[PDB]
Formats: sequence, structure tokens, C-alpha cells
Amino acid sequence: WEKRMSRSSGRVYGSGKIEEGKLVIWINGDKGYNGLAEVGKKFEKDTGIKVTVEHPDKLEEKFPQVAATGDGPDIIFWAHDRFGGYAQSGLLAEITPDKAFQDKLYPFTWDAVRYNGKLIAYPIAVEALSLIYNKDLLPNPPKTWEEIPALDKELKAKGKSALMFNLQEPYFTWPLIAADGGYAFKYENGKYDIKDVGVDNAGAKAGLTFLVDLIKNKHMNADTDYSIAEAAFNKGETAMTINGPWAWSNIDTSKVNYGVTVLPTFKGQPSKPFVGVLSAGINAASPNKELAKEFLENYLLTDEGLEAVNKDKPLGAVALKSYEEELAKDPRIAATMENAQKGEIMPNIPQMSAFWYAVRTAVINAASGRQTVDEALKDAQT
Ligand SMILES: OC[C@H]1O[C@H](O[C@H]2[C@H](O)[C@@H](O)[C@@H](O)O[C@@H]2CO)[C@H](O)[C@@H](O)[C@@H]1O
Repeated sequence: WEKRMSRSSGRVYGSGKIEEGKLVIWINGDKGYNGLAEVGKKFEKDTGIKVTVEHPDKLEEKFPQVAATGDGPDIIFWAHDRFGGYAQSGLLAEITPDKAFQDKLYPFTWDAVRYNGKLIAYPIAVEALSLIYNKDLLPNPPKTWEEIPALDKELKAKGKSALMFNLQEPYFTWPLIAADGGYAFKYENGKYDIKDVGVDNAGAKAGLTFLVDLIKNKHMNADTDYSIAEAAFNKGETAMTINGPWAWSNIDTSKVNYGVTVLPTFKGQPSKPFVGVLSAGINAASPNKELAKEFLENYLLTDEGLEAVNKDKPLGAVALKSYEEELAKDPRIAATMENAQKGEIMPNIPQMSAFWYAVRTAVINAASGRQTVDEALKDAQT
């Protein structure tokens, strides 16, 4: 009864699900996938190996599902935080760059893709949220979160608003939650403590309460998502937004005269955005691991490869030492680094998936009023 009702009963996955002799790459739709496809086409021109870049919706949830059956892309791009879960499930190949190649990338970026002593992805770029502001509406961005309500009252009189950003993904609210003490998992003595979650302490509660108060006082709307905030800022309807380097391209196209700067402080403390390392993992069921290695090491992670992607959508602070130096001049990147400094590198442990889902629910429910801050964060905690 037990076996025969389960899909696992005498189950052997089919062969040839992932096509040998080509590369399929998944990357998020807010990244420079058209630029990545340019690198892929160069690879095809040189080597005859076709590269297909796709940007599926919710790829970070689709990948573990399809890869578990030996299907999916040869290469998956995502922030490093999801990869430990993939690795634990046996979905990622350990990557084997030689010492010469490892020397080309910053050591801390290799650390972000290390799991149980193994490298499980290639690091590409360091991402951190910054405060983005309309210099025409706001020549001087606020130093503190606390002064934003007063700013909104000013701009509401002019038919504008102070601030809009994605409230549907907890990634964007985390800088405020972590500012005065909130944390995900406590890193102590070489390991994250999965029983030590800091989403319901005094600091986290204070931060989320300030967010909820902004909404209660009609300075923000609870259902604002990525597209709503991006559209509003790039139309010049709101003075500020919170976003990463990938967003700069659309603002460059917009008519907005904008700047990128340090996130405001909360209770005198710097906002602490979670830092992500955009990373490329190789599917453990791929028959093309040698092709993937060649593409990633000798085509993408070069000055020419990163330039192609960066020209589509800015990567931020790239992990490649040689190319990072060329872009260090950019004040937007400098601001990105400053915020990344003040923040924390995301854990990559398998528990991150559940953590993000819990905090997503908590932030959405607190913001919309489905739950109080105390109720919401209590649930998020273990
Ligand atoms: O909001 C939870 C979400 O946060 C992070 O995702 C970021 C990603 O790192 C960025 O590159 C960009 O695409 O925005 C995303 C948020 O919408 C985590 O990496 C992710 O695992 C988590 O679910």
C-alpha cells in the first residue's frame, strides 16, 4: 500500500532529459539575460556548442523540483543563499577551478559558495540594495528612516510620494528589520545555529513596526510590488526607491535624474541589507559539466563576458578582480559596496528556503494588517 501509492515505487528517471552537446542556462528575469545570451552566442560561434538562456518565473523553486528528476538547465544562476539547499539535495556538482582561476576572484566571494567544505557554484557578482533617489524631487536623500514621513507629507502636496519599493519580497524590507538587531541565523564558531533565529527580537520588531506605521499613515501602500515601485520611480512619481544594481539600466532609460546612495539609518543604526553573491551552479544531472566549466571560466568570468552582461543589466560589484577595478570608478557601485559593508552576507544553509518563506508571510501579513507585528514575527521564529 505504502510503496505502490508513492511515485518512488520502482521509479527510475528517464535518460537523456538534459541534451548532451549544448547548454541550457536559467537566470532571473531582472538580470541581464540578453547580455548573457550574447556571451552564449560567442561561445557557440567559437565552439559550435549552442547555448540557450531562459528566465523562467520562480526558477528558484522550479529548479529543485525538476532537477530532482534529472531535468532542468545545465547551469542555474541565483544569489548564493539558495545553493546550500540544492547541494544538500544532491542537485549541484562540486566545481573544480584550479588555483590560477580561484586567484582571479575575491576570496570572500568563494566563501559565499562554499558548503560543507566544497565549492558548489561560481561566484559572479556581489549584490546589495541601495537607496535610489530622484535628484530633481529630492536633491538630498534622507539620512534617517525617521524623517521619511515628513518628506512624504511635503511631496504629497505636490502630488508625489517619498518612497516606494517592493513590499512583497522580504529581501527589500530586511535592511530595516536587521538595522537595530534583527537577524536570520546566528553565525557562531564556524556554523549557523538553525535553532537561533533572530526575526522576533526587539530590533526586528522595531523595524517592521516602523514599516507598518508608514503604511498605516498612508506613506506607503501594502500591495506595492516590484513592478509598481519600479514604474512609479521611473515615471518620476515617487522620490525614492530601494533596489539593486540590476535596476539601474531601466532608470538610465527613464527621464529620471537619479543618484544611488547609502540606505537611511534606523534608530541611529545603519540599515543592514542582506548581501547576495550572484552565483552559477552546475546541475548534477548535466551530461555537459565540462562544457559548463569551459563556458563559465573562459567566457563568462572574463572582462569581455562580464562586460556583455553588465551592459544589459549592471551586475554590481563583480567577483572578478580585473573587471571590478575597471568599474570601481562608478559612484553607484561605491554606494553598493558601502551598503554591502554595513550588511551581512546571506547564509547558504538548506534552511534558508523555509526562512525566507516564513519572513515573506510575516512581512506581507504585518504590512497588510492580516496580523500584528508581534503575531507575525512570532510565527516566523522557529
Ligand atoms: O525576498 C526573498 C528573496 O531574497 C533574495 O532574492 C533576491 C535576489 O537575491 C536578488 O538578486 C533579486 O533578484 O531580488 C530577489 C528578491 O526578489 C534571495 O536571494 C532569495 O532566495 C529570497 O527568496
